[PDB]
Amino acid sequence: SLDKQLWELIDNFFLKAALLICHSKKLERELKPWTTFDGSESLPPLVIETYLDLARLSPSQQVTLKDQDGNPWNVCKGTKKSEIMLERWLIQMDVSELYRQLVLLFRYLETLVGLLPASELQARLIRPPVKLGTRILDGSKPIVSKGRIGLSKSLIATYSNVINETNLPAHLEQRKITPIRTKFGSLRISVSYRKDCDFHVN
Repeated sequence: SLDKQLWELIDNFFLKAALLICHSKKLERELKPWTTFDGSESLPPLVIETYLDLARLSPSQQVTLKDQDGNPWNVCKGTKKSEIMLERWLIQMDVSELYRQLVLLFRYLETLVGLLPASELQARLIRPPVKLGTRILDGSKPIVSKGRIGLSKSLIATYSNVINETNLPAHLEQRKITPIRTKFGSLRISVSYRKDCDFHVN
């Protein structure tokens, strides 16, 4: 009984959360794993990739990235690469009260989305060639990606990787929301993102 309200709150949040993240930078096909969810299978982990789409570049156009010192680094030329990964989100599962925990979580997530470096790139792209895109993925599946610039490619060679608890290379950063404690497990949202997004096309 209760157990069905709880699951519906949960599944609805996943849906709202994914919608927020995507609308900030068809979707129905990709949301099928969470829109067609019953108890009969686990609620799959929800993966969101945010990238810089390079489809519309001509062969002579160079992508550069400026570092925090405002110095340029080459990234790629024309159509060699299809996209540059910028963020990867993961939303996963391990009363009126769980309802309130999710309202709080949602507003917090609205604020966090607006603060990331890719939002600063979005701002500059839509101030009144290349666009931002997102893609939702079922994260219990591996995926290969032939000819894009992955999150793993640091582009700025001044970064020096050191041992740390997030296990990320130094050009990347990670944020995690406090988990929401629930009887079915913990609701955990995290995002890994490229620190620098001051990209230029010439």
